[PDB]
Amino acid sequence: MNLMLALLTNFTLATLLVIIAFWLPQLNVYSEKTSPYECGFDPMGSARLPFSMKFFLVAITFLLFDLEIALLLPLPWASQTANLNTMLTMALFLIILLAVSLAYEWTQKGLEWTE
Amino acid sequence: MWFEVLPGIAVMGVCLFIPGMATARIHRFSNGGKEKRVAHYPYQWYLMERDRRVSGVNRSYVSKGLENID
Amino acid sequence: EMVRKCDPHIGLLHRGTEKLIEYKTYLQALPYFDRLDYVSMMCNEQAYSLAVEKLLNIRPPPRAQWIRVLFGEITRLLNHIMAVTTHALDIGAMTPFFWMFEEREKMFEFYERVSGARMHAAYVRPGGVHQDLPLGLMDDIYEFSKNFSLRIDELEEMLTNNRIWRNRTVDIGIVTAEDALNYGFSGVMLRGSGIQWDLRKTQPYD
Amino acid sequence: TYKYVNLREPSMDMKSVTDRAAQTLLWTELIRGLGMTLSYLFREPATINYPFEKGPLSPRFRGEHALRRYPSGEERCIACKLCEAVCPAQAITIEAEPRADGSRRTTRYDIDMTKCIYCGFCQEACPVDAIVEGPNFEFSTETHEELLYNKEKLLNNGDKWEAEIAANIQADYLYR
Amino acid sequence: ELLQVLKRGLQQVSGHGGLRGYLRVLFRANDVRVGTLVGEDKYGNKYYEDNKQFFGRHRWVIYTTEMNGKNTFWDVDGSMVPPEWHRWLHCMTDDPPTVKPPTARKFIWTNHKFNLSGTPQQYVPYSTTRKKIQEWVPPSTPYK
Amino acid sequence: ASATRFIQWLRNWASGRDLQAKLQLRYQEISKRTQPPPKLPVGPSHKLSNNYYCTRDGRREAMPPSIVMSSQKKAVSPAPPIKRWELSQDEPYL
Amino acid sequence: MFMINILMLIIPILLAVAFLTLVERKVLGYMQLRKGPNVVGPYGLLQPIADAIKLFIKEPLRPATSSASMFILAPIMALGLALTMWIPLPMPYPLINMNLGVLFMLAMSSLAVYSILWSGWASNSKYALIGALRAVAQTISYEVTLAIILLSVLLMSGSFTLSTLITTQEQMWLILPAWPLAMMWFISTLAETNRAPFDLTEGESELVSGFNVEYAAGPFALFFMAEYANIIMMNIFTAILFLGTSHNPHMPELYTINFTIKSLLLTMSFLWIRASYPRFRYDQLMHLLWKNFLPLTLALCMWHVSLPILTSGIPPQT
Amino acid sequence: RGEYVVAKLDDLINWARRSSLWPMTFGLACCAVEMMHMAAPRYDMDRFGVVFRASPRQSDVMIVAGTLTNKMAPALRKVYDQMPEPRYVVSMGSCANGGGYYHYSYSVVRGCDRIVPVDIYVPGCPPTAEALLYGILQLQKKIKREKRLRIWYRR
Amino acid sequence: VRETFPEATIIKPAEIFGREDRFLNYFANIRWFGGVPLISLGKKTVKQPVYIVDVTKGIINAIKDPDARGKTFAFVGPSRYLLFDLVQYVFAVAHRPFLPYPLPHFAYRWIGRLFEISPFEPWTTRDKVERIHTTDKILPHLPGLEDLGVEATPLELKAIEVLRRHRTYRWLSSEIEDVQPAKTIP
Ligand SMILES: CCCCCCCCCCCCCCCCCC(=O)OC[C@H](COP(=O)(O)OCCN)OC(=O)CCCCCCCCCCCCCCCCC
Ligand SMILES: CCCCCCCCCCCCO[C@@H]1O[C@H](CO)[C@@H](O[C@H]2O[C@H](CO)[C@@H](O)[C@H](O)[C@H]2O)[C@H](O)[C@H]1O
Ligand code: SF4
Ligand code: SF4
Ligand code: SF4
Repeated sequence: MNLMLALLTNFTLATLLVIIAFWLPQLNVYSEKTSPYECGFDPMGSARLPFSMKFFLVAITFLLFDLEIALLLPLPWASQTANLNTMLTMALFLIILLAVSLAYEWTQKGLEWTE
Repeated sequence: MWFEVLPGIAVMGVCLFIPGMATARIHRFSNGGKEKRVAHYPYQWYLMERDRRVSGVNRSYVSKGLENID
Repeated sequence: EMVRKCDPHIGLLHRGTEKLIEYKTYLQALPYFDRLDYVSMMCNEQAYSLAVEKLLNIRPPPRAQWIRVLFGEITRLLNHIMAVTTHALDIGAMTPFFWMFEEREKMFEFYERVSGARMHAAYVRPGGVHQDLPLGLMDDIYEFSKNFSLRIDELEEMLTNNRIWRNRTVDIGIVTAEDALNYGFSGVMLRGSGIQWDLRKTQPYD
Repeated sequence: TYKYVNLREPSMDMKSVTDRAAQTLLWTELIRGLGMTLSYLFREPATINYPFEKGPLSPRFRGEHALRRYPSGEERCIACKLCEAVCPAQAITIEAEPRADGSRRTTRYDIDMTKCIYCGFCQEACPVDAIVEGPNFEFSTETHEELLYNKEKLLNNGDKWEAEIAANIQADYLYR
Repeated sequence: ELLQVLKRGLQQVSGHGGLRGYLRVLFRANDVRVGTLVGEDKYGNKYYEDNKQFFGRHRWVIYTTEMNGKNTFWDVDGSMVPPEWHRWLHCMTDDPPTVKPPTARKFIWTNHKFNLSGTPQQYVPYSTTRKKIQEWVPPSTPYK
Repeated sequence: ASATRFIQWLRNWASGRDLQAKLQLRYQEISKRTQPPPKLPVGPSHKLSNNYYCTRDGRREAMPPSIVMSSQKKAVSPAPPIKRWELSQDEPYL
Repeated sequence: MFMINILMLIIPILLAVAFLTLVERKVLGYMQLRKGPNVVGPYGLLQPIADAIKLFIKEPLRPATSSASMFILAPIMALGLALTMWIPLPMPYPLINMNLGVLFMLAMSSLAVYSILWSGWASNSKYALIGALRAVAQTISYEVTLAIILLSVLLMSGSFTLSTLITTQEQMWLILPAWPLAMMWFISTLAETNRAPFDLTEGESELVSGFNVEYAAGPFALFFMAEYANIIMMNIFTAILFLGTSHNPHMPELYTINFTIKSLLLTMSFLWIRASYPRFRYDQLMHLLWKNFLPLTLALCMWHVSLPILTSGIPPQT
Repeated sequence: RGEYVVAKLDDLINWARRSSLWPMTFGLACCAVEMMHMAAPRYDMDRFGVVFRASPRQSDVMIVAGTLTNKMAPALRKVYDQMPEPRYVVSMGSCANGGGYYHYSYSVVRGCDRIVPVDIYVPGCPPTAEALLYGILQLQKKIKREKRLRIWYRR
Repeated sequence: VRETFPEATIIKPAEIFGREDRFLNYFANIRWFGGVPLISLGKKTVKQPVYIVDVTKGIINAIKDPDARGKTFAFVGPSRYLLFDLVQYVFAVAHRPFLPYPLPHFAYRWIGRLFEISPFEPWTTRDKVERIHTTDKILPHLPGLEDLGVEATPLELKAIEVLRRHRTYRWLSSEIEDVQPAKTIP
């Protein structure tokens, strides 16, 4: 209950500050004020248009590498096993293979952003 | 002069001191003058729940000694 | 974030300077040149003064010429501080801007003491300069100069060998010597690519 | 003569290659840059305490305009219109006629301080030191109209600032 | 040397007439340096110097709390400095008006005035010339 | 100028320089703000004789352009080729 | 008695954050040969209050093209999650004692990214969109390295409990056996908190204001407050990790004094670093982490798995 | 007493607004250089609480520092309109004040008060950095005189 | 005013619509409460709203015209609408869902007093509720805008000018031709 109370308090206070911010100041709304910002001139096209991703390949790799940390996080507990010969081999095997994939993606130019 | 920056650092320091001091003192106050019990593992919780029953006042931090044996 | 086309739209500071000058005498047109490259005010004045002197077939006296070179190089310091520190500021290095504009502040004092204006002096005119140096001004310029090279070193300690600065600047905006010439570049935009050209050396004035 | 700013061949001996390896891994040149901003932290700053302290100026300073008098209190301005002719910005407007006595004096003398470029050509052109740019630079206003000075405002400026103005002319007139 | 530093700091409280005067300047001028009094003008402003401070901070004014019927304890501005001290304060000269007084003229303002913009006594522009064309005035009697 | 010894050593060590000898804030080394009056020289045309303006009139010596060809042998260049620059003995390599 | 404890946590955090803004302005000021705030209150002590009041009586703006719900949600989430990062911190006792307190912070830090992503997207503006996508790139750059660095350090601590890091460092700071990890960690927290030279999502000189260009008044303040609260929190996290303070159970306030000093000094270095360097280009940030930190972090993770086993110094599970 | 309370509350909000003035990072020509000098160490505008911020959404003051052309006029109005309120404008220098030395130009707006309302006019070409700092302090005292809540009370 | 200043020109406008009006903006801002309450569904009310610029030009032309002295003018728009159609048109131009529902005068007069508690500018008052539902008079004896050389501008040509900012992003760009004009009354 302590944790849920702490979470409820944190976000409640944040919500309260937003409510004050929106209801305490004097408002003066008109079209030109609320138009989108782009350094003084009207935007050319919508901001919902596609925005090219030049690191698309790294982003996909991040998925595969982010799952490795889930597989490596239990290692402090795995070090308590009596069967230390097996864990050390398998712990090192996993990391080496993670290093191998990085070396493969690096050498094949997967880390370089497209043009 | 650079030492005119210290008053802001001192005020920031006192603010950052309060959470650590408040939590320590509140824990003593709420647990009868002792550190709040840490129960990371089920065994420690089991002993706590036993102390809650053994206390006689439903408070795990009220501890009974040899005066409770006959 | 890859740039495919840069289309600079300028003229947002077009003030028809060249049409206004046609309604001014030659003296009245001089202050317009302070306000062109408004970081190199006296250098702009000198370019105009040389041109009018050439059409008049007169020659400024040697002391005026020496004052012009002196304040031309002082002006180059004002410009290069602004050019380098605002460039560094844009790249995220904000601190050198502050250290060096206190030097720029000291150089506006030289401007103000000879002309009474910190920036748009209108001091260099066809025929020489407007007024002579006030007594004790060259002593102060010497005091300023004796310490400036140390300020440049402090700038260099922040940028020159900074791997972050080098990453942001090395191999960026490469221009070949052939392209720089045909594109009408001049000054450091030529000498950066190895072209050995400087009008102070090749076509000297004053 | 010319010099090369960046045309170096780095040493390839083991010591030099290790010195660069330590620099890359230990960030030695980045730490050197921290030392320089640390050294500024402990310097006395250059800030002055405005408006209690003021930035230094010289007698030549070109500030707010004023119309001056002779010691007798007569206006120096004789409506010659040389300042109006030379004004690069056409900021001066003058009308004149014979005063009730025979004197040649202005009836209008305006300076549009929002046209003026504070160039000082008017005080250079004046043959009698009537129009000057004074030492005052703290006259910002809340309205535009307050910067369109007529002859009354400029004569008041001269009466207000003459004590300082005369001393500044005294310091500089031998350079003119 | 640290103790010497702290003694200079404590000497500033005494140099400002006790902790009240010390707090007065600290809150009015945001500075507590003690300088040599150079003089005072008729409006109450006080002028100080300290030639061991770097150029720019070696002179300063502590503005009067009241000038020309206006409460200036918190509200001060540079336009309150009269012309005679204006020259000294901006380092256009080395001599204060106490040592080198200005030349006295009958027409010079005896009472300096600060910036009056935004007040009932602000400047309002107008044309200083008279009407240029006189219009005919019809006769005041009928005759037609 | 008022920094204590320890702070002077600390900031000198941090920057690698001797900062005290080249302080960026100005003190008493700068000129007085009141100076003796000047007495400026006069130019060469300040003469009472042998000074007729027609003999020192730059504007009236300017002539209209010389017409080389109007639409009414060895090859040449606009000028001799530029002499090659030399490396500085001061410091050829920065 | 727990709600009082919660308030004795949130309220000091917000006040510490407010006066961190003053300290940053002063420290940058003096490192730039100027003074910084010294008029609003004595030594500029009231400057933070004036900024806070000013911002909350400023008109807030909802852009005409913005997605209203996510536009309002995003600043709330930023500040709410910023305060949630403090509840497991042992100073020396945590508000919430967690078995996996280290992992809880990784989860909450990852969730805080979406406050950048959704504020920038919800604005429906091009500079806000560019800033948001820089947040995607910057998260892809550092998190994989950041979690593996924690894993290497915890192989000496023995658990994900934050209070166990105190026990681990009773004889010595962990910065000695793991200074190579401490360096890469310290740089990672700069990128984690979007701090210079990795201040790329806001990237002022390139994107005007980046992800929060359309935010004004109170909503803007929340992002500012969240950003500075994470500066302090992640330097406290660094102090616990690598500069462990000895804990005397009968005088816990001595711990909080020494612990606070270390965290302040670490927080000053963030200001010191901001005053000293230019900004990375955001593709160069990715290559810094993936081509330099990651190869070395992977190697050191192997080393810190083996080293306790080969030296017979495996920490206790409890 | 309501009169006493609203009087004090004006002091509070007025003090906050004048003590935390954030000018838009906005400059047009020569006069922007003197504005940069006001941020520089000698004057250090930041010591007054005056902080430049690029976004109009996070700005309180527009300092029009330089010549306004006809081509730039819509852009200046756009970024002024996008400032949340309360907002103030400082006109800096002859060009912005009334056109200055390009007053008769075909491409120049004869004063930025044709486009935006102006609170303070700072004279000079350019005004010295100290003259601008005087103008900013004059704006602070103007804000200090605001009577928003007193006027609301008596409505 | 007529006795005190017999040469006064008195001008009697209908509701004035424009960017800063409390008329079209008033109806559009009811969306914050969900449905739109109208007395008797707004079927027993007729409005003849007039454009702000038309009123302004009428005032300016009255200053210069010497015939305007001692006269009384009625400034009305070119078309008359039922209140239901007018409010429906407002929501069509703003692309907001329109959910009208009857609310009796006593109940809706009770909502007005509720909002009157505001110490600031009330969102609505009982007086406003009555005025909105008052049918706009027809006064043929009085001169109108045409007697001052002004062509009354139709509502349909300027509503989008006022109501575009009340649209969501999805509908901001909709053009003036998307919404059918409301039914008028000959
Ligand atoms: C006996 C067996 C023992 C086994 C273990 C032995 C191993 C010991 C030696 C291992 C190496 C230790 C250092 C490892 C840290 C990572 C070093 C590194 O990667 O830095 C290089 C990186 C790349 O930059 P660059 O030079 O441009 O590229 C190189 C070629 N591509 O460049 C950078 O990262 C620069 C980062 C720029 C941003 C820096 C901003 C802050 C600078 C100040 C930080 C000070 C550090 C303080 C740390 C606080 C600690 C809590
Ligand atoms: C088990 C943990 C420790 C194992 C380390 C695992 C990571 C290994 C990293 C990959 C090593 C080989 O893969 C990589 O190939 C390229 C060739 O395109 C090499 O070289 C290339 O990249 C480097 C850096 O980008 C460039 O300076 C160089 O111009 C280019 O030739 C890299 O220097 C090498 O790192
Ligand atoms: S200073 Fe120059 S622009 Fe101003 S009035 Fe005099 S001559 Fe004209
Ligand atoms: S001020 Fe001087 S130059 Fe101008 S009209 Fe008068 S006398 Fe002539
Ligand atoms: S007022 Fe003067 S300095 Fe300023 S922009 Fe115009 S010409 Fe340049």
